[PDB]
Amino acid sequence: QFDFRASMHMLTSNLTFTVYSDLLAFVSADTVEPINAVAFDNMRIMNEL
Amino acid sequence: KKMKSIVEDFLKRLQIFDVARVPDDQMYRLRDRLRLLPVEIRRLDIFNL
Repeated sequence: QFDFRASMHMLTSNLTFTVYSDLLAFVSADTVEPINAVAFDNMRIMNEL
Repeated sequence: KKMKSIVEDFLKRLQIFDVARVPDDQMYRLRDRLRLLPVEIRRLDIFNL
């Protein structure tokens, strides 16, 4: 049978957040001009120029 | 500065060589064994000025 005392409850949550699914559109992304691209050793790959 | 243009012009101005049939690696190997040579004293004094 229905008892109001064992059935009333205060539920708690947040207010107005926003989930983000992509997580990598927030990274602005550029590159060195590829004639100046270097390796791990900071020497230029494609030395040949 | 990619130095294929200098050695390509170098084989242009020699009036014998079919320069469109000499590909990259020979042009760049002429670059490799051409900058081992000392500059003529005229153009060396010009570059010093």
